Amino acid sequence: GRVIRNQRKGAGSIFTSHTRLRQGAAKLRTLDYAERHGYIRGIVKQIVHDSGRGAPLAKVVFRDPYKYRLREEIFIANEGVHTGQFIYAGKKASLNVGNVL
Amino acid sequence: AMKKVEDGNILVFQVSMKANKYQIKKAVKELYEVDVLKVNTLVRPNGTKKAYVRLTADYDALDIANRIGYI
Amino acid sequence: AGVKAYELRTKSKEQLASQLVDLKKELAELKVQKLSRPSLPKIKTVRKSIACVLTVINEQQREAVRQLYKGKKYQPKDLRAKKTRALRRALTKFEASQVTEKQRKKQIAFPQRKYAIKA
Amino acid sequence: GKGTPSFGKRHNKSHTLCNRCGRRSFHVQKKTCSSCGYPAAKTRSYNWGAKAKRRHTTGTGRMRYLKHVSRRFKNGFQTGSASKA
Amino acid sequence: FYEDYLIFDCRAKR
Amino acid sequence: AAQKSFRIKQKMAKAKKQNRPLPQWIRLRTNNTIRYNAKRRNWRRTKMNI
Amino acid sequence: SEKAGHQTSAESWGTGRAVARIPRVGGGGTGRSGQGAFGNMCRGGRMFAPTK
Amino acid sequence: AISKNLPILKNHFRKHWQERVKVHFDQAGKKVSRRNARATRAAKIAPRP
RNA sequence: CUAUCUAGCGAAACCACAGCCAAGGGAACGGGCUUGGCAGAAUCAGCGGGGAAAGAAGACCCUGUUGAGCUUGACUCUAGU
RNA sequence: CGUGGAGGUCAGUGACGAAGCCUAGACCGUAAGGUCGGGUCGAACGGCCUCUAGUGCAGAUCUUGGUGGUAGUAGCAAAUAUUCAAAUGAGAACUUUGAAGACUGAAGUGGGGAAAGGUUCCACGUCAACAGCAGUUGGACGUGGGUUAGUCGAUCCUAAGAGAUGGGGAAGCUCCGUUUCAAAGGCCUGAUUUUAUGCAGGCCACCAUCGAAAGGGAAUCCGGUUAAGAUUCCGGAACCUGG
RNA sequence: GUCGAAUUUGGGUAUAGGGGCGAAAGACUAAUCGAACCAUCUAGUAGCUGGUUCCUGCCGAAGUUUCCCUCAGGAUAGCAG
RNA sequence: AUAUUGGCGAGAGACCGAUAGCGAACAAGUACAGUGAUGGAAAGAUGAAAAGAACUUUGAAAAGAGAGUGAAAAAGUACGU
RNA sequence: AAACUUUCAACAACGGAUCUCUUGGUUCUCGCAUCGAUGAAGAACGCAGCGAAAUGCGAUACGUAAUGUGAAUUGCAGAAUUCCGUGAAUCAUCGAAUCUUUGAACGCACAUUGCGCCCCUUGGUAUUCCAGGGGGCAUGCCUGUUUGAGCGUCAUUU
Ligand SMILES: [Zn+2]
Repeated sequence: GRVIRNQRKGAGSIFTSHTRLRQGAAKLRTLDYAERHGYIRGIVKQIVHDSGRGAPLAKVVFRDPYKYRLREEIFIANEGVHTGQFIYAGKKASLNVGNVL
Repeated sequence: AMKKVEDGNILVFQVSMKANKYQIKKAVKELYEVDVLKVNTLVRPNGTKKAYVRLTADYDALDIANRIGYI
Repeated sequence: AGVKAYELRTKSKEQLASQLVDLKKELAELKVQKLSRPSLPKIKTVRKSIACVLTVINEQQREAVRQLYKGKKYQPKDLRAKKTRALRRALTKFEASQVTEKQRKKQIAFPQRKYAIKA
Repeated sequence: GKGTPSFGKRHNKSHTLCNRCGRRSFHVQKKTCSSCGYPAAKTRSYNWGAKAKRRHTTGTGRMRYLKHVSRRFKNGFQTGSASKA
Repeated sequence: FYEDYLIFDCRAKR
Repeated sequence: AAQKSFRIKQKMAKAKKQNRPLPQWIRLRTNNTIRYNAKRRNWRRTKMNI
Repeated sequence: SEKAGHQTSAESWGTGRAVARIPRVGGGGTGRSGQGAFGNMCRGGRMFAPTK
Repeated sequence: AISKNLPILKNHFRKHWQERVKVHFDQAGKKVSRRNARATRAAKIAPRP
C-alpha cells in the first residue's frame, strides 16, 4: 500500500504549526526565590489576542530582583484580569484573581 | 570617443578589470601628469573595462592625446 | 632582437628597474601605434625583454635569500626542494640506516661471507 | 494542458553554474552540484558511471603540474642546473 | 513518441 | 536579464568573441583540413544554457 | 574489446511504435538517438561471438 | 537438458568465470626474466653459488 | 473563405506486383486461378461501393509453470510493540 | 564453387596499365561459378598444394545510409484591406518616400519593465542559404560601434526556512541539532611618556553564517545631448553618509 | 460556470520514489505514474513469435508408445542417416 | 618468487581496415539534446607539385562557352575510383 | 502514327558502394614506479602582428631563463644583426622562474567578481577616517614553549 495521512503527520513537513503571529510561549514566571519565600509584584500592561489560541494573553511585567531590568512575562489572561492590574506571584501572596499562589 | 576628448575634455581608456577608480586616477596622474576630476567606468560587452576620465579645465585632453600620439 | 640575459646578470638591481620601466613605457608607445597601423610585430620583442628582465630580478633576489638562509635548518618553502610529497615525507638515509646495538654487533661479527665452491 | 501551454511557464532555473565544474548543475535550493558534488570535499563519482568518470578524470584537462612529473622522475628529481660543457 | 487517442475504441470491441 | 551577474556577463562576452567565422588565411596553411567553424553559435539556433 | 558495442544505455522501445524491437539509443539531438544498439546486425554494434 | 547416455558432468561455470580467465601467454617472457634474474643475482654474488 | 484554373513554393500516410466483372472451386466471400462476359491512347472534377483500404505485434477471450497493483484467518517472514 | 588472411611454389601478371566497375559481346561448366574481348581506371594482384576463419543474404514491422511512386499532388484560406505614382535597382504585389483608404481604439497592434534570452540594439556593406511566394528588405550574412551612477539597484536586515561549530549517533559516504549538558567573546575611557601598547580599572553576554534586484531600507531633480547611452553623460541646481 | 472570496497569482521556501503531495480522481509528482527519471546488475530469463547467407549428388521421416504440476514443451522407444 | 583493462616508456601481431576497429583514424567525450543525473554523433583520400584555371567573350551576377595548367580536368576544392 | 508506359545500351546525372590506401584502434609481451596543503586532478576567464577551435601558456601569458644542436619560421607581413656566432628556430632538452580566478581550498562567505581583521609602508594637515602597495588571519591532531584555571592537591609560611 501507501503511507497514510496519519503516518505523514510526524515528519512535520506541511503539518507543522503556523507560529509567526503568536506572541510567545505563555509560561509562568520562573520559580526563583521570591515565589517560594514571599511574593513579587508585576503589572499587566496589555491583554492581547494570540493567533491559534482562543484564550487571550496577558503581558505581565515583573522586575528582575538582581539586575536593573524589567523582564516581561507572558501569561494566559484570566476572566476578570485587566490592564493596570497588579499581579502578585508567590507563596505569601493573597488569594485574589490573577495571582500565582 | 574622439568626439568626447575634443568636446568634453574626456579621455577614454581600456583598463584592467582588476582596477578601480582610485587606481585609474593615480595612474593617469602618474603616467600623464594631469589632475583628474572624475572617473566613470563600465565593463564592455567584450569583457574589457572602459574608463572615461574627465580632467580639470587647466589641461586639455586634446592637447595631451596627441602628445600620447593618437588623434 | 631584444635584450640578452648574460649582459643583464652583471647589472645591479636599480639598473634593471630603470631598464624595466623604460621598456614598459616603450610598450605603451607601441600599443598606441598598433591601433593605427595594421601590423606591429616589434611589440613581441619588448614583451619578451620585459619577461627576461623580471626573470633576472627574481633570480637575483632568490639567490640573495638562499645565501641569507645558508647554513641553517628551516629555510623557506620555495627555496628548498619540491621533489614529491611522499619523498619529502620519507625517511632520510640516516633515519633508515639506523640500527640497534643488538644488530650492529651481529652484523660486525656474523656478516655474509664471500665464499666460493670448487675446492 | 500538460504539454505546450505548461511549457510556457518555464522561466525559473533550477540549476545554475558551479565553481568547481562549470556545468550548470548547481541546484540553488539545495546548494549542491549534481555533477561534482560541490561543496562536498569528494568529487562525485560512481562506478556505474564509467562514461562519467571518463569525462572528468585526469587527462581530460591540462595537467598543469603532472605532465612534468614523469620527466622529473626520469631525470631523477634533480636540482641545480647545467654547466656549459 | 506519440500515443494518439483515436485508435482507442472499446465500443464494439469486446 | 538586464540585472545580471558578472559571471554570466563574462561568459556571454566569451561567447560573443567566439561568434566569428574562420580567418580565411588558415585555409591556406599546409596540411590544413579546417574548412569552416563547426562550433558556430547563433542566438536563434542554439541556446547556451547558462 | 569486451566493452565494444556495449558502451551505451540502450533499451528496446517495444511494440506500438511501428519499429523493430531491437534495443535503441535514447536521448535527443544527435542522430544516434533512436538508432539500433547492442546487436550483431546493427551499426555501432557488438559482433557475434566476440573473439576471446 | 538430460539427454542420451553420456556421463554426468560437473562443470563449474555458473559464476562469472569469464572475468577471471588467466591465459599464460606470459610463459616464455617470464622464463626469460627468470633466467636474467638468476644471472643478475649471480653477478651480484659473483663468487657465490 | 475554400475547393476550382493560373504564377511561385511544395510535403506526408501508404506501396509484394498491381488494379473490369459473373460464377466456380479454393483456407468454406478472388484483382490475379478455371470457365465465360468482354476489352482502344492520355485524362479533369467529384464520389465515398470495394481495395476483407490506412492507422496499433487485439486492450475482449484463452495459453504461459510470464508479471505487477490490491485484499485476506493463504504460505513464509518482518520493522515496531 | 566462392570470400578475407597465413606457409609454400609458379625465379607467376603488372604504369607498354594491377585491382575495381560497365558491357541484351564471346567460350567453358548440370550448377555454384570460371575465363576472354571491349570501354573506364589508375598500383597493386593472382593460379596450384596446404593452414586458418569475424567466410557466401531476398526477407528478420532487421541495422545504417541513399532513393522512388504518391506528386508539381495535398496544400501555402483564423486575426475586416488594400490602392496609385515616383525613386532605387538587372529585376519590384511585398523595399523607401509621398498621396489615399483602413485597423488597434488607452482591459491598445501604444509607452515601460520583471523573469528568461544574450548583442537580437545601431551603422556600413550586402543577398549563396533562411524569412514554408518573392525580396533591392530583415531579429538573416559579413564587418564594426555601443551599456559611464556617492543618490536607481544589488551590496546590508531579517522572513518562512537552510546550515557549520560544540557535542551526540553512524562501519562509513555522513546524520541530528542551531543555543544546545562548551572555560564559546570585545567595547570605552585611559594609564605611560625605556614605548609601544602591556598593565591599571570598569563595561558587557548576546552566543557563526546564509536567506527577498516585489518585503525593511541614508540621500537627485530639471533641461539638453547620441546612429545607438542616460534619474549615470554636459549644464545648472540639491541632498546623504563618513571624516 | 464563477467573479471580493474555502478567490486568483508571482517570487522565495519546504516535502523525493514504495517515497511525497492528495477538498480522494489511484489524481499530480517536468508531454512519464495502480509506484518517475538516469546509469548499472544486464547481452536479465523466455517451453512463445519472427529470422537464420552457395551448388550438385545419394539416402530419407514423424505427427505414435510410456513417464513428467505433463497437454503450445521435454525424456524414452519407434521411424531416418 | 605472485597480481596488474590504470599511469610512464618500449616492442610485436595468421587482429580491424573508415557502417569495420575504441564512442572517437578528423578542432571527440567535440557538436547537439536534456532542469538534472546523464546521453552522445556524423565527418578520411584532388594531384608528384596548386601548377587551384592568366586572358577573350555572353550575362546584372552566379556561371557558361573558349583558351590555358597538368600525364590525365572521363582528377576543377560539389575533387582518387 | 506521335505522346505516354515499359525493356536494354551509350553519354549525362543522383548517390557514395566497391577497390586500393591508413600519423588510428584492438590484443599480446617486456620494463618502470612518479599526484597533492611546497597547494593536486579538475573548472572558469584570458594571452598570438593577423585565431574561432584544437594544442600550448598565465598579466613574465602559443611563453621567460638555463643547456644542447647549429640557421631557420612560413599562410601573409615583418624583423634582420642572429649567420667563421655566448646564436635563428611553432627545434629538442629542461635542473631555474612566473604561475590570473578557483578547486581538498585555508579569514567569513559566494545564485555576490561580496564583507572583514592584524602587521609594515606611502599619500591625503591623521594611532582612530579614506585609498593604494607588500605580507598574513582555516580545522583536527602530535612534540615543545609561554600564559593560565581548578580546596584536584603537597609542602612551607606567621
Ligand atoms: Zn558543479
